[PDB]
Amino acid sequence: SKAELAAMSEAEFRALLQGKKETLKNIIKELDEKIKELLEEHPDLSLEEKLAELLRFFVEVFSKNFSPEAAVTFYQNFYELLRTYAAVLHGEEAVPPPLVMTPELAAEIIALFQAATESEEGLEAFIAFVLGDPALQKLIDMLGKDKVVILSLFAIAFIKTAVDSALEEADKLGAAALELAEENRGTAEGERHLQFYAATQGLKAWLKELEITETTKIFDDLIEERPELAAELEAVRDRVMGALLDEVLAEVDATVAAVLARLRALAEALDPKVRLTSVAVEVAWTEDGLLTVTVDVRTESGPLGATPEEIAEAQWAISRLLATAAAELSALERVLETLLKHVAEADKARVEAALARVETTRAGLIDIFREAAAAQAAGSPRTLAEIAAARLAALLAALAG
Repeated sequence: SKAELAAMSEAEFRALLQGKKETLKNIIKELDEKIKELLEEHPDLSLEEKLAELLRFFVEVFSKNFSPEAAVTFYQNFYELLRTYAAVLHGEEAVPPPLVMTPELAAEIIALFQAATESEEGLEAFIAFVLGDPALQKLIDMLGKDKVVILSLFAIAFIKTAVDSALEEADKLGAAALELAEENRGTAEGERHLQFYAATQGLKAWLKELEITETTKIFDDLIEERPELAAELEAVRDRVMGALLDEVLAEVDATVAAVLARLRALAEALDPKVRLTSVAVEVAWTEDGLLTVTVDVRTESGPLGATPEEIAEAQWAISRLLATAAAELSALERVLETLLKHVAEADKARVEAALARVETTRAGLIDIFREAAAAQAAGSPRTLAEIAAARLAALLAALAG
């Protein structure tokens, strides 16, 4: 709950984030053992029976750890992976088109999944619905029902859906942390919750990186196990790794947009009598991947004409903008540094471009306040809104090239 976060100690919060990571690692370990066991110890079983066992495992894991909406996500992710491979084999025109999830299909899938968490009969109904689904059966047919390939594709969809569910829970934890920081604004409780939000960004970065490295591993094992397919497989991976890159780059573009919109709104809300003496932002990553962001915003003293309340309001708003933006952009930079080692050679320049877009945005946003403080400290009559607007124009020109 939000209240549980508001009472939470730093050590409890630290263990919560680490326990999320341990839970995911252990699921991935169980999944891989299960898939190896089905491929090896159970050679007498058909593809649909193997997939039935793995769907049982899916219901188990996700009912215990996540929410029933994940069933919808899994159906999507599995479909797209099958369709991606079919597209490599047969051409985009002969394969079905990208999935258009209807509200009715999603509600049916969720209802069936719920009933599967309640009784063995419900579980058979869910499995029969997934394995009888006409669209998936078509994609599977197009893949010749290859057990090693389809089960490896199921493992990627399973891992991908688990990260998606963890990303949503981390998003709810962060949004709740920001609500609590805002209700505790201007106090060290508020700064504690801002730091909580930054930690959740460290976690989101860890989670995308997990999806990236596990996807790569599953493909390397496929190629090892099916070397006659090394061509097709390497093409399929490049499309899967390509889609993951696009999601990250789309997120980079949206986060830059959101941060700069947050800057423009902050500049318009500022009382123009408020001035700065200094601004410092420190971003720290542990060797393990924990994220800390420390922001020190100092305002000018004296008979300027600004109420202590307008000052505190300004200094909290600026501190919140720097802490959230630096956390978000640093987390994206970490995900991109990992992506650079995994994309096709042709996409490496794009990832470096995206790195440079994130770096330039982070430094730029920080430098807007640093250079304003230094200007006002030196004696400039200019307001913080005016300096921010001018530097924002310059930063947007630099981002555009």
